[PDB]
Amino acid sequence: KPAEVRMGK
Amino acid sequence: PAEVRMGK
Amino acid sequence: QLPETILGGLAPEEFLANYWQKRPLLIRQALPGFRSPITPEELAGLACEEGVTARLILEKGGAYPWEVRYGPFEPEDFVALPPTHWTLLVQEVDRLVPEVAALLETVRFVPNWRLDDIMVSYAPEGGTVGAHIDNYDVFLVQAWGRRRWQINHRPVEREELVPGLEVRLLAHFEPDAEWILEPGDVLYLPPRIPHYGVALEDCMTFSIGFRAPDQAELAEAMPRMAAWLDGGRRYADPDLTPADEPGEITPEALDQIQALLRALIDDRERLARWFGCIITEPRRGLPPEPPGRPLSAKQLHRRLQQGATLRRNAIPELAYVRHADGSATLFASGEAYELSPELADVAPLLTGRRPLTAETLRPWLERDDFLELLQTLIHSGILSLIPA
Amino acid sequence: QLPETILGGLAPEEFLANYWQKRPLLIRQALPGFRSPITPEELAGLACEEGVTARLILEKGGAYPWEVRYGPFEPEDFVALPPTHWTLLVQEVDRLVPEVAALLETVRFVPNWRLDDIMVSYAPEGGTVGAHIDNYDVFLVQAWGRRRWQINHRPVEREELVPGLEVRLLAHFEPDAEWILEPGDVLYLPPRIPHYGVALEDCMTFSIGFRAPDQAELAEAMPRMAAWLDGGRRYADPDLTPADEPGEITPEALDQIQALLRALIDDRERLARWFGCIITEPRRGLPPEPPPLSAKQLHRRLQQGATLRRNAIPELAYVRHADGSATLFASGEAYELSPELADVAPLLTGRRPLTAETLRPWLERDDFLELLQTLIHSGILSLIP
Ligand SMILES: O=C(O)CNC(=O)C(=O)O
Ligand SMILES: O=C(O)CNC(=O)C(=O)O
Ligand SMILES: [Mn+2]
Ligand SMILES: [Mn+2]
Repeated sequence: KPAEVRMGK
Repeated sequence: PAEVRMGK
Repeated sequence: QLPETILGGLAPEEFLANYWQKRPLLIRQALPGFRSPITPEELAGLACEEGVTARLILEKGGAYPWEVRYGPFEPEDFVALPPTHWTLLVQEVDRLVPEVAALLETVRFVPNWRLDDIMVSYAPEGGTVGAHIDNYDVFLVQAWGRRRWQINHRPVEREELVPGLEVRLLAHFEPDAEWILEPGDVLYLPPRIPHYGVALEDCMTFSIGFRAPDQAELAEAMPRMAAWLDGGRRYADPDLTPADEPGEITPEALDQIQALLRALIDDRERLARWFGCIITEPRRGLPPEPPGRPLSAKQLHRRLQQGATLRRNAIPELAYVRHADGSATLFASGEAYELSPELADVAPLLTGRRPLTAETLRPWLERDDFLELLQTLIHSGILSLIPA
Repeated sequence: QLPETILGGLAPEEFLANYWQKRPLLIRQALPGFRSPITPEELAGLACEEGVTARLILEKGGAYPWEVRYGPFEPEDFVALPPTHWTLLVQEVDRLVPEVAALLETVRFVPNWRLDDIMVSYAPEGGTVGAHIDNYDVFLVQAWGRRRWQINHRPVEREELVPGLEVRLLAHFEPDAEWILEPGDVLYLPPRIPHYGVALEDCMTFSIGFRAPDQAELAEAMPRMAAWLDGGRRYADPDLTPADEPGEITPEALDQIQALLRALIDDRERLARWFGCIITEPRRGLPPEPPPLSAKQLHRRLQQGATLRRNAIPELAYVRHADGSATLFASGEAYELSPELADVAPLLTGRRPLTAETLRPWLERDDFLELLQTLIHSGILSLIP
């Protein structure tokens, strides 16, 4: 479940 | 003040 | 050695019609010859297991009046107890002891998801949790010794509590009714009925608790929705006109936010899966456990054919829903198992009040997908098989 | 030394009518002459600060390709890196540096709650984050060096992804447009436009992010509703008939659950307060910090030539109610404004500077002073001589 780049924490 | 019957 | 239901002479139709969530009811010898399958020693040992929720309440003889001690305990905690005026409570004992779970088979006229658990209490003389109210529907089953129960037939709307106690006690309590229960007789209370139980002897009380969610409890369970969304609709404003006041969250923005939430709630198939999961999910730190290794489809077919029986470990954590297209979803301990419209007729049977034998499973017993379902359910520890 | 708005020569209404959430836009020299108030070295030191969300992505030269090491860091981590093919990312720099918040003053034709933050990146020669998509509306402001931006004008629906990368990077990417941004340039991208930025040299990128909630993220923010409830209505079934198949959650049961949730959503007053709070709430670990003023000295200091500064514009918003009252939102907290002084809400949240001249009307009111005291003590506003 990888998060999008612009997200962060 | 947890409800008595509810437990955790 | 238990009857079909817990209402003795009363019929379910009459009880649900005249009492359920309305009036208290005392039922004498509802459960003839019923003694506790466990003993106070065994109850204490059970309270020492990690992952279990247990409490010791001392009205007096503790560090301070109405002291609460939380488990899991060790045997050293029990020896230091006074000879009188204290109580041991243990939650979800139905999930720890099948003989207690069988007592849950006596209350099936209520849907499974409305059930919470069976709380077992032990108390010597004078032992009590004090006068209090619950939001639970509850059957107070006397299992050993005698207990004096006092109640008040008027429910409590606004509860006036006693400040800083760790246990919820009423500041004022005048009872208009009083009974002394012996092993076998049961006392039903609808929610918010104030009750004060005092053990006359060494006594145990099996409390069959029901619970229904309120708005806050549903709101807090909403995040589980995200499992079935993978994003869903996102708020968008390509037609955004510029910003008289950048600070303002305009009514038009609230409209779309309300529209996005309504879409979640108003999708009945979606709401059905969500609620079914969050309502069957283990409420405390005690989930089920896989046994051994997976019995293959072959062994499962044969073992069941040779006279084996399936047992439901947690009835309160078993439910299902039928959808509009004919498909169904089986809920077990918070997980959702999707059933095709052909295989959907198994959901009532598995979650029902019937025994699961080779006889009752005959039609689907051939189908491979059904065997694969029983595999995964036994694997997750939702069902246990037992030979004869 | 900043334009009144971004967009180059375009007026905001034209931008929002044609490009916003529709198609990309390249604005050459949106900011006529400009450089980062922060240096690459300062950004690096800022990445070491406690509580800051920062990420180091090594395309190559790391343990394995596309390695992602998370902050907070320390100067030790910055010596052992190749001179090429890596990039640093620091979120919420507008919160940390008031000078970067001054850049936030250009995009004020979009509501405050639509803003997330400005994250600043740095990369030496070859450094990149890779080809990817974002659900953000983003203004990519080149602040130093030169970056090669490849994009594709078509928004993507299906996301082809690379397995187990600790990053969201597109498997296939076919660019239809390539550009080379120099300092002052800005590149707007609507949501889900694929882009591949690569540094030609030592460069930084000021990324102004806008975000909007989807159904999952709203559903996950519903627990705050419980805060305004004290329980609320509870499911009851005194009309229950004996259950045939007790395992069934009946349609009648689901009718009531739906009803209970609807009552929660259909109350506009309630929904407004809830949303206004959860949307202004600090998303990541970084909260505001306070310093202690009397109403007397505040009145004096302000009349003596001081100014109030907004530390977090994205975390500042308000809502008008039917009875004329209002609710102000600051960093997750809701302040109820009586209709008498409800008009301070737009002022405190708007474009206009907060000075003695601007605040003259409410300066004599006591409730207004109580509010300013609370906001300054909550870290929402900074008093500046
Ligand atoms: O800073 C970079 O080079 C990459 N940043 C982005 O793609 C972004 O703004 O979402
Ligand atoms: O078991 C006891 O002593 C007290 N327990 C209850 O009143 C209950 O069932 O909630
Ligand atoms: Mn009780
Ligand atoms: Mn991006």
